[PDB]
Formats: sequence, C-alpha cells, structure tokens
Amino acid sequence: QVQLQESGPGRVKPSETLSLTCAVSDDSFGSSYFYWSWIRQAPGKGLEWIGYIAYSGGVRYNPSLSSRVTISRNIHERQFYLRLTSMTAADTAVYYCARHCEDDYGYYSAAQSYGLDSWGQGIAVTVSPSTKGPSVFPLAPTSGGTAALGCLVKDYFPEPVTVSWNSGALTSGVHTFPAVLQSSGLYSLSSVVTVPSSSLGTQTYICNVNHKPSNTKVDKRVEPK
Amino acid sequence: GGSTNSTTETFRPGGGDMRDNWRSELYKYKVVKIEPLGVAPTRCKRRVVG
Amino acid sequence: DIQMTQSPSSLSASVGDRVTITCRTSENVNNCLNWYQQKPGKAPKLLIYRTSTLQRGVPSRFSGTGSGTDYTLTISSLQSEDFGTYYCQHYYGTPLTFGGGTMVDIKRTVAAPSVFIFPPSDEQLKSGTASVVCLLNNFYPREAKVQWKVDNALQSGNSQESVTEQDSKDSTYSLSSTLTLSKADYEKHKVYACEVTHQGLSSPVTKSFNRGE
Amino acid sequence: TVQCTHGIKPVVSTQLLLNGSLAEEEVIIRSENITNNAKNILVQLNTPVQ
Amino acid sequence: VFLGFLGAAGSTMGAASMTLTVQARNLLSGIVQQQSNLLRAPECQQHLLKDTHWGIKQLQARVLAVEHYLRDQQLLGIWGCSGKLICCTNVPWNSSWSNRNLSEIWDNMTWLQWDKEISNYTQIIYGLLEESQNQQEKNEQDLLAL
Ligand SMILES: *[C@@H]1O[C@H](CO)[C@@H](O[C@@H]2O[C@H](CO)[C@@H](O[C@@H]3O[C@H](CO[C@H]4O[C@H](CO[C@H]5O[C@H](CO)[C@@H](O)[C@H](O)[C@@H]5O)[C@@H](O)[C@H](O[C@H]5O[C@H](CO)[C@@H](O)[C@H](O)[C@@H]5O)[C@@H]4O)[C@@H](O)[C@H](O[C@H]4O[C@H](CO)[C@@H](O)[C@H](O)[C@@H]4O)[C@@H]3O)[C@H](O)[C@H]2NC(C)=O)[C@H](O)[C@H]1NC(C)=O
Ligand SMILES: *[C@@H]1O[C@H](CO)[C@@H](O[C@@H]2O[C@H](CO)[C@@H](O[C@@H]3O[C@H](CO[C@H]4O[C@H](CO)[C@@H](O)[C@H](O)[C@@H]4O)[C@@H](O)[C@H](O[C@H]4O[C@H](CO)[C@@H](O)[C@H](O)[C@@H]4O)[C@@H]3O)[C@H](O)[C@H]2NC(C)=O)[C@H](O)[C@H]1NC(C)=O
Ligand SMILES: *[C@@H]1O[C@H](CO)[C@@H](O[C@@H]2O[C@H](CO)[C@@H](O[C@@H]3O[C@H](CO[C@H]4O[C@H](CO)[C@@H](O)[C@H](O)[C@@H]4O)[C@@H](O)[C@H](O[C@H]4O[C@H](CO)[C@@H](O)[C@H](O)[C@@H]4O)[C@@H]3O)[C@H](O)[C@H]2NC(C)=O)[C@H](O)[C@H]1NC(C)=O
Ligand SMILES: *[C@@H]1O[C@H](CO)[C@@H](O[C@@H]2O[C@H](CO)[C@@H](O)[C@H](O)[C@H]2NC(C)=O)[C@H](O)[C@H]1NC(C)=O
Ligand SMILES: *[C@@H]1O[C@H](CO)[C@@H](O)[C@H](O)[C@H]1NC(C)=O
Ligand SMILES: *[C@@H]1O[C@H](CO)[C@@H](O)[C@H](O)[C@H]1NC(C)=O
Repeated sequence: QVQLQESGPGRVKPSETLSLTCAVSDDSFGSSYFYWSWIRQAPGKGLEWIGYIAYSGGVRYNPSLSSRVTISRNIHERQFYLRLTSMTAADTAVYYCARHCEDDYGYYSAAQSYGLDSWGQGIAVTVSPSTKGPSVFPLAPTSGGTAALGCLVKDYFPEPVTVSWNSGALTSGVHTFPAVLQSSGLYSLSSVVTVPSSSLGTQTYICNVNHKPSNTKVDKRVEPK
Repeated sequence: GGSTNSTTETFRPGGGDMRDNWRSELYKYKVVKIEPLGVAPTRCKRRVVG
Repeated sequence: DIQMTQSPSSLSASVGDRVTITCRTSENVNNCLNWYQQKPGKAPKLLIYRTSTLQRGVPSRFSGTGSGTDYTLTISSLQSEDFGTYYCQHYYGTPLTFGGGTMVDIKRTVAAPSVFIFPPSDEQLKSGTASVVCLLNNFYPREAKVQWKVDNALQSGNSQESVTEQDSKDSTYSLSSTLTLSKADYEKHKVYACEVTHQGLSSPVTKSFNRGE
Repeated sequence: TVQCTHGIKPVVSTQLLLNGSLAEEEVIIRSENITNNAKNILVQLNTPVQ
Repeated sequence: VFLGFLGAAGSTMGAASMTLTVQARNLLSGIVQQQSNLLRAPECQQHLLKDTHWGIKQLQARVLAVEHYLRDQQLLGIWGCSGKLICCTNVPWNSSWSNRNLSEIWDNMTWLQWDKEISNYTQIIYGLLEESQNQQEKNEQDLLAL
C-alpha cells in the first residue's frame, strides 16, 4: 500500500518500447475490487490517466494511446507493469503508479478509498537518441534604469547543467529558468541576472555552464554589442 | 463508451470476476427478514385486568 | 469524452482566508469527483475522494461540495502547508480526466514586471537558428500573458515560455519567453516586438528591436 | 416466496457463461444504472449455443 | 422519569417493583443487537469464523444468554404466570422464611438484601410453587374424568 516501489529505465530512445514495473508491499493486491492505474504528468500541464488494470483483468486504457499501451499484471510476482511502444519525445513525462478501490457493494470490514491514496515515487522518462553538447549564446543589454543580461543554453541533452555567474561570485538578482524541451527532443533554458546601468562595461560578467554528461564546461562573456 | 457523438461504442469480451457469474443466476432472488409485529387501532380496550 | 475546467487558473490568497475553487465538468458525473493537492515535485496527495468524504491524515479545514456538473473545494482557514497546485479528477467510467489546475501561492503586493528584450547572438545566427528572448522579472501574481509580433504580426505555435517559481527574498516570479525561428525567417523581417499584459501595469508594455542596427 | 432457491450450478468461467439458466422469451442485458464505460455487461440468452 | 437499567436496585422493593420492566428490557436489547448481525453481515463476511474459535466462543456466550432467558420463562410458565409480570398464587406464606411485616418489607428493604435473606428457602418455595399448581392440575383433572 504505502510502499509502491517503481523501477525501470529512465532513459529510452525514440521508436523503442518503454516498460515499467510497480511493486506493492502490503499485499492489498489480492483483495478484490481494486484498480491499479498508470498515470503520467507532463510538466506545467495537467495529469493524464493512461490506463488501469482491474482486479479481474485489464479492461481499458486511454483512447488516444489505446493501441500503443499494454498494462500487464503478474499476480504471484506481486507486481504490475506498463508497456508503451513507439516512444516519442512527446511522451517524455513523469510516470506514477496509483491504486484506488471502487466497491459496487460497499460491503467490507472497513471503508475503502475511491480516490488514489497510494502513489509511487515517480520515474522521469526522457526520450532522445543521444546526448548533445550545450550551446551557450550571450544576450546583450543601453538604458537609464538597471539593465539586465543573461545566457542561453540551447540544444543540450540531457539534464542537468550548472550555470553560475562570475564563477560563483554574482548571486543576488540571478534567476535561473526551468528548461524547455523543444520539438527536436533537445533541451533549452535561459539564465539571467539584473545589474545596475552604471556597471555596464565596468564589471566583467561570465556565465559558467558545466554540462555533466558531456563533461563540457563552457564559459562565455556578456557585453553590450 | 466514449462521448464521440455516437461514433464510438465498442463491446469487447471482458474477463470479469466470478461474482458476476453468481449475479447472473441470483438476479431473481432476494433475502428479507420478517418483522411480524404490527400495531393498529381498532377502538377496543381490555378494561378488565388479569 | 468528458473535459474539466478549474476557476481560477491562478490564485493568490492569504493565510486564514476562506478560499474556494470551482471545478466544472462537461457532463453529469453523479457526485463522482476527487480533489488532490500537489506540492511541486512530489506525488499528488489525496484530499477528498468523494463529493464530501474526507480522507484521513487530512486536517478538518477542508471540504468539498457540489453535484451534477459543478463542484467546489473549500478551505475555511488557510495554513502555511496549503500552497502548491490543486487538481480535480472524475472517476465516472473510462477514460479518466483531470482538471487544468489552480496555482495557489501566498498573496503579496502587486509588482510590475521588469521587461527586457534580447536579440539572438551572432554565433547563434551562424548556427542556422534564431531565438529571441523576452524576460519578465519581479511580477505578481503568477498569471500573466506574453505575445510576440514579428513584422507586427502576432506569432503563436512557435513561442516557448518557462517560469521560475516564487522566489525566496521577494516572493515574485520570472518568465522567460523564447521565440524560435529558423535563420531564413530572421532575415526577411526587420521588426521584432514582445508585448506583455500584466495586472500591475496601467497599460500593456512592449519592447522591440531591429535587425542590423 | 420460497424456502430455498433453485438449483444453481457453480460454473467457473471468465469470458462466456456456461451451463446456466436461460431467460424466457427475449434475451436479457444487464448493466448498472450509470452505464458509461464503467460496469461489466451481463448477458443472458434465451437460446443456448453449444 | 425512569432511573435506567437496574436503577432502582438500591430503592425499596416497592419502587423497584414499579420499574421491573426496566430490568426486563436488558434481557432483550442486549440480544437484539447481536442477533441483528446487520453491522456483522458485511465486516469480513461473518467476522472471519474460520480458524477463529473466539468467534464460536463468542457465539457460545450468546447461547448462554438466551438459555438463561428460557430458564426464567420456563419458571413463569410452570407457575401459570407466563403472560404477566406480577402474579398472585395460592401458596400461603410460611412465617419461618421471614418474620418481617409488610410495611418493613416493602418500604424499608431492597430486593438485594431480601434475596439474600431468603436464598436459604428459595428451593422450598419453588417446590410449593410447582406443587401448588398441581392442585389446579387436579381440579382440571376432576373436570376431565367428569
Ligand atoms: C436512596 O435512599 C434514600 C434513603 O435515605 C432515599 O430517600 C428517600 O426517598 C423517598 C422518596 O424517593 C422518601 O419517601 C417519601 O418522602 C416524602 C417526602 O418528600 C418531600 O418531603 C421531604 C421532606 O421535606 C421536609 O422539609 C421541608 C423543609 O426543608 C418542609 O418544607 C417539608 O414540608 C418537609 O417537612 C423533602 O426532602 C422532599 O424532597 C424535595 O423537597 C425539599 C424541600 O422540601 C428539597 O430540599 C429537596 O431537594 C427536594 O426537592 C419532598 O419535598 C414523604 O412525604 C413520603 O411519605 C408520604 O408522603 C407523600 C406525600 O408527600 C406520599 O406521596 C407518599 O406516598 C408517602 O405516603 C415518603 O416518605 C424518603 O423520605 C427518603 N428518605 C430519606 C431522605 O431518608 C432515596 O430515595 C433512595 N434513592 C434510591 C434511588 O433508591
Ligand atoms: C482496434 O482498434 C484500433 C484503434 O481503435 C485499430 O487500430 C487503428 O487502425 C487504423 C487503421 O484502420 C489506424 O489508422 C491508420 O493508421 C496508420 C498508421 O498510423 C501510424 O503511423 C503513421 C506513419 O508512421 C504515423 O504518422 C501515425 O501517427 C501513427 O503512428 C496511418 O498511416 C493511417 O493514415 C492514413 O489512412 C487514413 C485512412 O485509414 C487516412 O484518412 C489518412 O489521411 C492517411 O492517409 C490511419 O491513420 C489507427 O492509427 C489505429 N489505431 C491507433 C490507436 O493507432 C484496429 O484496427 C482495431 N482492430 C482491428 C482488428 O482492426
Ligand atoms: C458436439 O458433439 C455432439 C456429439 O459428438 C454433436 O451432436 C450431434 O447432434 C446432431 C443433431 O442432433 C446429430 O445429428 C444426427 O443426424 C442424424 C441423421 O441421420 C443419419 O445419421 C444417423 C447417425 O447419426 C443414422 O442413424 C441415420 O440412420 C441417418 O443415416 C440423425 O439420425 C440423428 O438422430 C436423429 O434421429 C431421427 C432423425 O429424424 C430423430 O429421432 C431425431 O431428429 C434425432 O435427432 C442426429 O440428429 C449428430 O449425430 C450428433 N453427433 C454425434 C457424433 O452423434 C453436437 O452437434 C456437437 N456440437 C457442436 C457445436 O459441434
Ligand atoms: C434493467 O431495466 C431497468 C428498466 O429499464 C433499468 O432501470 C431503469 O434505468 C433507467 C436509467 O437509469 C431509468 O430511466 C428507469 O426509470 C429505470 N427503470 C427501472 C424500472 O428501474 C435497470 O437499470 C436495468 N438493469 C440492468 C440493465 O442491469
Ligand atoms: C446509480 O446512480 C447514483 C446517482 O445517485 C450513482 O451515485 C451510483 O454510482 C449509480 N450506481 C452505480 C452502480 O454506478
Ligand atoms: C413452616 O414450616 C415449619 C417446618 O418446615 C413449621 O415448623 C412451621 O410451623 C410452619 N409455619 C406455618 C405453617 O405458619
């Protein structure tokens, strides 16, 4: 129940198949009138119910992804699995396994939970053929009030990237934005900082973008062009 | 069932629980308990006691 | 199929206020609806798994009502651990749907965004792709809107946007809108304008630049 | 009213019901009240297939 | 206002004799809730009675209660007092049992200390009670052999 352990590959290539495992601890599995569902959530957007497998057998999935989703249930192995074929970059999301009990009878020792009271820890599945190097491009400010300048890390994969200003010196005023997955399957984010108009051309500003997977530390300077 | 304006509506042979098999033959039967105690007014009194 | 809608999209309330959230369904669900709370990053914790039935481990300050196609979550006295995003979900048959969500942060004084514009660097112009950056900084509440105008023509479908969470020192947000076009679409146009509509502004603000100047 | 029900055979089945009792006249179709992708359709035939 | 179950246990015998229905009810409304098995019908079928002999043991306790009821109703039956809560008999009161006058008994004593004072001769009184009827049986016997 409270221990829904998820496992599987957080790294899937396009046009391949994503298989995931959800193990249950408290043996509420064998109890009848229980529905075990797979649900994904795209970042920023809402959550989408993928499919559910019943106490008798998996009845239905979601109509959009109906032919490419198959939920299996290994009774004795104490687990139930999800399979998703033809993985695309749009399926890159956070996956959960959740439980809920509906009783037509309302006839038990205790009261059950119609809603999803049991949840996994969540697996972040990403889809892209290979890992790229982060392309860093500066962004130049020429105004009376306090200006601003930042860096743009584009076409990098996968996450994360460490973006520091002045090798850790500049702190206050910095805002680092969450990444934005483009349609090409590569990531893109921006990191900015507000500096006074008097310090333009006076203080040097360098953003350090250390990409851990590619082991690529790129340092770029930002100056009024 | 799918609100597609009557376009979708597909029926697949589920592998439903065995209780549904019992419901298939118990649909006509029902269990009740008899409460045989009824009180009603007929304007008669046991004046005499004992 | 059934679709769901939440009102308001973004909400900013204070501690101790009676707050209400409206969840509208397209079809009659017959009292079948669930409310969930999600602090960003964690699995959605269950709140109310029927119309009015509260789950355990949940304080008594929550309640849900409604019938038919309209349902309302209510909090008599708000608290500190009540921030985040709230969702509604119907379990009336297959498939299952979820609401859009209600971003609920803590109230603050309305601040106007410090809008800046950034042109694509020359190296990126060599890369065969051009991304123009539009920045909003220190604005509240979360709900705002950004619009792009290439040669005075509104652009949609190619306008990415990201948003940082409510900061710590000032409790304000930041939004980075990234407009991505090919290298060919950057030369034929010489006018680029970014328009922002916010509450703390007495008028919509626009910042623009030109190519080759 | 009866003291005991009729003879019900406990036929273990999953997809199709076997060796049950047949509804007279027309076949019978059983769902719950809501009827919208959530229940399990029960079918009772008037003529048995072999 | 009614003192409640066994409320007049410390009252005079006359006062308790006024609320004997109250003591009579706890014979039935303890056993109505258990025979109900309405709150027992759904909780894990029949409260899992397989590999749980406490369930049977519990059941045996319920049996003892209805068995005691049947003992008292049998005694009221063989004394010809089934339908009534207060019945008078033909057995005269032998003074050796208790010498106390009526006023001292009904307005100065409780049913507890009375039952304790007469527990010695209860069997004898029951014997006269089983015997005295037998003279009614015999009068009906005269009406039977004509
Ligand atoms: C537990 O054991 C105790 C034993 O100690 C027992 O107490 C006995 O209770 C019974 C009744 O339950 C009593 O029996 C009857 O009492 C009748 C008298 O009741 C009235 O008079 C009381 C005396 O008042 C005197 O003083 C006032 C001045 O204060 C004066 O004006 C009066 O005229 C009188 O002289 C009185 O205490 C009593 O209580 C109420 O009133 C007083 C104020 O008067 C108030 O202070 C009290 O708080 C209370 O509100 C009430 O007013 C007695 O008359 C009766 O005898 C015959 O007369 C009546 C007609 O009045 C007939 O109807 C009746 O059938 C009789 O033929 C009878 O004796 C008994 O006296 C108690 N014994 C005591 C106290 O020692 C408890 O009940 C037991 N409880 C249980 C559950 O078992
Ligand atoms: C059980 O029910 C399922 C669905 O409920 C049925 O599966 C559907 O089968 C239909 C064919 O009858 C599929 O429709 C066709 O899909 C083709 C393949 O699409 C995939 O591949 C292309 C190219 O790689 C991708 O772009 C696409 O996104 C998919 O990944 C398409 O090529 C077809 O399009 C062409 O034909 C239609 C007419 O059929 C034209 O109108 C189009 O303009 C185009 O010319 C077509 O879309 C459908 O995709 C299947 N469902 C799912 C969910 O994929 C089963 O057939 C049914 N069981 C049985 C036994 O039939
Ligand atoms: C599952 O398996 C069972 C048995 O294996 C099958 O049962 C079959 O049922 C059919 C229908 O009843 C049988 O068909 C027969 O037709 C005969 C035709 O007559 C000729 O053949 C018989 C030998 O069978 C000769 O004796 C006869 O002289 C002719 O040469 C009928 O004669 C059969 O009995 C009938 O006799 C007369 C004819 O008017 C009448 O009293 C009745 O109509 C009587 O029925 C019979 O009708 C077939 O023989 C059965 N199989 C076997 C192996 O016996 C099931 O059909 C099968 N189910 C499925 C779904 O596959
Ligand atoms: C069996 O048939 C009855 C009658 O048609 C169904 O009950 C009806 O349900 C509809 C829709 O909810 C109502 O409009 C009718 O008023 C109901 N009538 C009665 C007599 O109940 C019942 O749902 C069916 N049961 C099945 C199909 O299992
Ligand atoms: C019957 O309708 C009620 C609406 O009052 C609904 O709550 C209930 O779920 C329906 N029954 C079933 C078995 O779905
Ligand atoms: C009661 O019985 C005893 C002997 O059991 C006897 O001595 C006594 O006289 C009897 N009392 C009567 C008859 O009143």
